[PDB]
Amino acid sequence: APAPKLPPPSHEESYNPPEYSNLIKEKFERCLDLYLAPRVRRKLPTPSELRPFPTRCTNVFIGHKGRVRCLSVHVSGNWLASGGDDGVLRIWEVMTGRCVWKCSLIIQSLAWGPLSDSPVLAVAVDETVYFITPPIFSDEQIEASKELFTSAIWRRLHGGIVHATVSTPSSIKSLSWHRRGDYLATSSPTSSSQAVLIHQLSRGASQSPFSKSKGSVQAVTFHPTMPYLLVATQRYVRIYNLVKQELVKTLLTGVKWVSSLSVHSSGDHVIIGSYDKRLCWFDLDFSSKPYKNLRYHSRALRDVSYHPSLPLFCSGSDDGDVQVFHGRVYSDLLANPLIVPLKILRNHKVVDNVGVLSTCWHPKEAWLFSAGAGGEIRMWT
Amino acid sequence: RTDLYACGATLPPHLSPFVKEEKEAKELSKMMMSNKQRKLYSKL
Amino acid sequence: PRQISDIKQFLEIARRKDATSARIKKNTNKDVKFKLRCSKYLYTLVVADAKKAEKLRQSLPPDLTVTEV
Amino acid sequence: PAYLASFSHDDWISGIQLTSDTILTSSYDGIARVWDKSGEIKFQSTGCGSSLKSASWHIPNQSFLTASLDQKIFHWVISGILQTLFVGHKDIVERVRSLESSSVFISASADNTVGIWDFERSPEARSPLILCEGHTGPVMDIVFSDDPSVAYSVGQDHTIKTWDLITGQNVDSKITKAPLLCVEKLTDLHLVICGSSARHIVVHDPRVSHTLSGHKNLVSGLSASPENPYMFASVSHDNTCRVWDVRATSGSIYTISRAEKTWDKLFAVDWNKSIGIVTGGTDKQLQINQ
Amino acid sequence: KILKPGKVALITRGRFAGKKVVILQAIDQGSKSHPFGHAVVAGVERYPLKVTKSMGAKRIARRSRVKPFIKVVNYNHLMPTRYALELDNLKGLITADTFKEPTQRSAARKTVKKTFEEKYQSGKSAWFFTPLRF
Repeated sequence: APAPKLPPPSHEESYNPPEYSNLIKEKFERCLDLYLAPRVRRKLPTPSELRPFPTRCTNVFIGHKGRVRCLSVHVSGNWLASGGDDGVLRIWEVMTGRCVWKCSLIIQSLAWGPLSDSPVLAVAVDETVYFITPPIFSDEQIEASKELFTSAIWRRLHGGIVHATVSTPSSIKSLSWHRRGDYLATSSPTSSSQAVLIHQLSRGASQSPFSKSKGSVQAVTFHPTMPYLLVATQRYVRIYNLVKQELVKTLLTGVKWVSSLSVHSSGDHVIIGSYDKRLCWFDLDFSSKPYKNLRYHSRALRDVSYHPSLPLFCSGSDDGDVQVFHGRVYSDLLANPLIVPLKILRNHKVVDNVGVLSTCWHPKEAWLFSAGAGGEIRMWT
Repeated sequence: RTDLYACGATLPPHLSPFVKEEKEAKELSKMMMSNKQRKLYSKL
Repeated sequence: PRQISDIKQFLEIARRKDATSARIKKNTNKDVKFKLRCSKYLYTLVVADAKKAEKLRQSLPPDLTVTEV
Repeated sequence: PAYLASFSHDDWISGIQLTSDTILTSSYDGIARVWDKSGEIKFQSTGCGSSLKSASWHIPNQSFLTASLDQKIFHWVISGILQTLFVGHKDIVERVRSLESSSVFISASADNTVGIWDFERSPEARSPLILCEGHTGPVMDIVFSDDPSVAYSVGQDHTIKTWDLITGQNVDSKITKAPLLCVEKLTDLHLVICGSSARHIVVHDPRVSHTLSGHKNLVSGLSASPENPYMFASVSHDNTCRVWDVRATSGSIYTISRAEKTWDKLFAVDWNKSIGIVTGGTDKQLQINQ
Repeated sequence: KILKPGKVALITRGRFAGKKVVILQAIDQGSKSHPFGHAVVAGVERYPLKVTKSMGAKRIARRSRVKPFIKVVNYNHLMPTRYALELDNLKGLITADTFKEPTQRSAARKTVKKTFEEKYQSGKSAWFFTPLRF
């Protein structure tokens, strides 16, 4: 017979502590509990020494009068091109913060070229993509970029040096560049049959590499060690081998809606940002299931980005908080990737219930560029 | 002591003899679900 | 029987207590098959690369019983 | 040093070079104004075509080099007339240091290289005589050391490289835990003060680094005061010129507030004996402290 | 012109079949993403349970809670209805931009939930909040 768990003693209530007609009722309640109430008998990640961490924002770029949809940094690391719903493309000097290129020429996204000698930017406006080479660079760079190219149709102003406009049936949402700079991946969620298009600049042609697509495509990117194309659909993440035109792997995110994806430089790890306030770490050699799930954000998570060199990655959500994680990856089979929280950057505004829309990492050092809905760019150092 | 409890004096409160790095430590909740036992930290 | 396409999955299942034994099968096409006898399924990983083969074999836990062809 | 006066400019004062009389202030608007001791601009450089980066006068009231975002440094001889433009850098020249004794002047660029431009010896539109390379990241700034043949170069790679212009190679590259943005060489103390991105000024001995914190943001420029060799002023991104002391490593000796402020960020700092400490930045106003 | 912003209708196709919705805004012309006469609607996914003179305020409030939904629906899948439901809180909050922006979709869903709370508590559109038995 387990004990009836004797009631707690007096709680220091008395004639005058600085902290009875009902007595029969409590006693009756105690007697009731004696036969009616059931009786039941009852590591260290050490972030200090591994501090590739940054800290609070130091440089604030202002001049956007609307939400900044997407921003990117050139390979040289000194040019930061940003764009938003205003249609104004602004190129910023990272060290000084000047807005040297004020020419505007909605901007869904814009991406730099991988080739340093060919600074060409693919900028998406509605269903049209412009290949812009600003005259801020030396002249020989413009000629060097021209010979790169000089379904979707190709067509050949305050310094509007436009090269090849690409018109697509649907409004492109995501842009990605191949490592060699010859392939451009453009994705639109609205369409289906032709949701994603691959553009070969050297051949000057566009095609749909997919005969039949399942699920709406949210984003796309290129593998960093191989030509594989990572297609982030609404619920799945599918790996496609393009040279043999087939499907390699399918990642079961366990997510109602996938927002964005980022790829480790080693190519064996994928991080999935979700509208379900979840960051999904996938180890391609571990499982099609997520290796880790993280649900720290209070609102829908918008963007996830891995630093190309340093073992840090970040997640930007609509709550205005940017979550910075340290992810260490070893080539060993025993060594599972080490994911640890490092910082939670705050003090970012939310407009129309929209927060951190896009986050980008400096190619060299631990500098994070965050775009808000108020038109502000934060450079967390 | 009588002076404390003389007739009409003050009464001390009657006591019942029955009555008897931090940021990272608090925020380390990796994917654990049921293993998350912050219920104890929220009550105790 | 189950086929595993992920090496770290093979290690994780090997780490699991239900693992009983392991077989290494060397085929004539220089492709190795790492087979793991569990309570319910024979988990097989087809490794076509030689260098990944023996690093996996030394990656296997020492307590597990690994057996030649 | 009490503040003397402030002179307005069209844009942010990217580069400041203070001499006994001449005071060159190159701004982001593409104009470099040679302000006098009182503040009268003797002449303004025109036709640059790009945002000026840094100014460095080889001699007072004489030829003064001014780098621009177009990877070209124009040498205006003093009104200032552009005698020749030294170009050839892959990226924009981040900063340029002038040498009076030697025609070769070092110039750190964003292309991770330091080019030694020459007044006449340059390969003329004039390729640098010695385009030294080796820095992993962009070369943020270059300052000549005590010896005219050597110059310290700080960059984003967190490695301060003592490049010898005679040899064209970095003799020693001191690595630090934070990326350095500005380098100033104090010959009297035989030290090189580096404005690391961690808001700390590291005084490294060329022959080892003493760190001094206190700046609210990243340090943008450094210059040792001629009056006191132990004292060195440092204009940071917090629009403040923190003048620290080598002996007093526990913070800056005196933090001078900029005369004009706007989230302003001071960018250029110079320390002339006659003109005092000249500071400038995003406030578009060159202030002087005597 | 029987389908206007503020008209009650019924959904006959999809997961939310047999549910009563209010036309938030009509795109009778069509759209590139939806090449048909679609209209965005807000409906009641889980109808509130019936209440009685008895039961405490806790139970009455627990049974009075309403779960909404927002959905773009084809005209051919909507069944128009004579009753009309209008409130200024639900005018113009929804658009295509809201559907693309998932946080705005959730925010609009919560706003529709709250608006249905005051409406149900105030006792308006009792028919709209009564489930249809088919």
